[PDB]
Amino acid sequence: RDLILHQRELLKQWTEYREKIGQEMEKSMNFKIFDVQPE
Amino acid sequence: GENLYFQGSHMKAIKLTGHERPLTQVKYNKEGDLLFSCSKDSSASVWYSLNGERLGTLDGHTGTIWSIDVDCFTKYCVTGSADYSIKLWDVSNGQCVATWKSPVPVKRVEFSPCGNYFLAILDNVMKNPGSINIYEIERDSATHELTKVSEEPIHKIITHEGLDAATVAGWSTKGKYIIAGHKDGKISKYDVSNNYEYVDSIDLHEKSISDMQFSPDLTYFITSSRDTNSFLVDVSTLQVLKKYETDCPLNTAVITPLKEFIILGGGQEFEARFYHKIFEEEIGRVQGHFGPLNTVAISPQGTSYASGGEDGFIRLHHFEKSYFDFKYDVEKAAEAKEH
Repeated sequence: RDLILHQRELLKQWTEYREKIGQEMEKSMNFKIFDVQPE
Repeated sequence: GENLYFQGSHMKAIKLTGHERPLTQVKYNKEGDLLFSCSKDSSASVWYSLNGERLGTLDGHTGTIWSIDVDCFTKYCVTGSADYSIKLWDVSNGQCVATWKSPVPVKRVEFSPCGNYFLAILDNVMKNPGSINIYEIERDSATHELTKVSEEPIHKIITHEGLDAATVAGWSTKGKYIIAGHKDGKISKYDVSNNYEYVDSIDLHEKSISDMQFSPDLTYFITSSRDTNSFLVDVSTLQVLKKYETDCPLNTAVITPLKEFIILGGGQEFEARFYHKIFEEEIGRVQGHFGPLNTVAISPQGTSYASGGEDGFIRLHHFEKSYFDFKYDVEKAAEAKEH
């Protein structure tokens, strides 16, 4: 079990989780997610 | 002999002295240019985050201030105190402009994302079972200035059947839910639009939840406990995404903007620990306190953080180049394989 492939996989699954929530927040209250306070 | 490093520091810290007593809470405002703090003293402090200079103090309470928040306009801050009161203050001049009374100590206050409401945690004491009270502030549309307050909360969320009393709480995105942490290590969720009705809850920790702080966008959050663990948890389903295991009892935790880290702090009667948020691994330890860390906060731009200790000190940190360049090799591959 390649730690490096395990890491690429955690990164992938994180980005999946965030896009999922991203969709469900757009079609819901029209809100766009971010990781830093926007302006 | 002298300690030498391959690269530049991760951060520079300065020490703020003001409080003669153990810190209870630090908090940045929205633009991240101000830091608010409270401690076991009866006055709170306001600092410039750029150079640590004290702008002024908030005087009026008669005991420990357990908690302090600042609204999104940086017009008012709110404090809750062992003296059985809540106070609203004008930040520009330090004046108390509203007070509410409680029959019990108030352990935590927090504004809703849009500034019109705040919540307050009322401790359980004797036959009082504890509650989360929600107060409304009516604002002038133009100046953001206060126009009306009522003496009563508009809703009291009484400790719910089969939960111990709440210790921490906050608002999810656009104030649609309130998430609460409890003395039995549970978490629960209340639907704001449907009269603050219970939705769901979960076991999570073995001891009392000691802090809970949200992500930049309020869609997930991080908890910490003196059982030495910390959890990342998603608002919408309350599922656990990540667990951070330490050998240290935890008083405080935050999610960093901009970098994918977590900061944890605590201690036994002293160093903040950074973890990678996704890989769940310790990436560093930042020394400087003389006793346990009681509170940590991070600026909303992710360019500094502050920690307050049992020693009475606030340490303010500005992140340097090696911090913003900190990357796993896989993350380096992710970034470069974009453009």
